[PDB]
Amino acid sequence: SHMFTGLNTPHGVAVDSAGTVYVTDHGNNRVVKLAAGSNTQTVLPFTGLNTPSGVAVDSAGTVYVTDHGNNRVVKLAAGSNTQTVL
Amino acid sequence: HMFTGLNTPHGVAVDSAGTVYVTDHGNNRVVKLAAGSNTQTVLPFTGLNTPSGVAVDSAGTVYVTDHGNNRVVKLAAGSNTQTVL
Amino acid sequence: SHMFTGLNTPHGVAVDSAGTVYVTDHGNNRVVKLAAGSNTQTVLPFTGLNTPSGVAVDSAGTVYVTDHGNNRVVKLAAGSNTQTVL
Ligand SMILES: [Co+2]
Repeated sequence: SHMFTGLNTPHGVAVDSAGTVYVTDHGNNRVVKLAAGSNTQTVLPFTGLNTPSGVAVDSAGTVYVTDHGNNRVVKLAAGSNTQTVL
Repeated sequence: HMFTGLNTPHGVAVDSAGTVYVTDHGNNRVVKLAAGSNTQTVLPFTGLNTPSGVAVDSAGTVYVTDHGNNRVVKLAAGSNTQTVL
Repeated sequence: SHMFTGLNTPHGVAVDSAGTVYVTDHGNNRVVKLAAGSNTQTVLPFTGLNTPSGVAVDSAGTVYVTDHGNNRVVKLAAGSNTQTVL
């Protein structure tokens, strides 16, 4: 048959001009960043995510997330605390 | 919304100008949105099946994993005709 | 299939300053790259991958890949090919 198929939602990783690494985390519905040096994982203040699939970071440090399960793209303008929906 | 009509987005990339590129997996297409734009453009890729990853180089060429077709395609800036890698 | 070959359900793509294209060849548990105007794909020396997904590359040529679904991020250091878990 193959009556049931499903796709695995993608996992994203991105690295900014300074080597800081940004990762989607499906199980905790969050996006985290890891500055190399400090042994600290920062949870970024995105909200209400459902299975973030992709992350990118522009020159200005702005972070963008494909929020797969909510059919949208969210961003966090660098040192803004409020998420915009694109 | 400002991106409009997305279904199950798989991937996002951002170019040096802050233009945002998105794989719209559920609709088999790739869309883009300039930094702080109202309007979105659909890129002229063709015959995609569940596009997934997207990247953009410093020349503005857009690369996409055509996950359902096991291939990678690319589109030069302002081109209408993709190349398969 | 022109120059990439034998891909199965690929996920992430990334491109470096040299225009080298990196593809997470998800279905084959490997990461492949294609140098500008080369006709030969290179399988990077990651080991122990399983359903990898996202891929990024920094200016230094370090490659990061999401791996074992949600479990981890693997970093391949340029030159040494030392693999570390982020
Ligand atoms: Co989807």
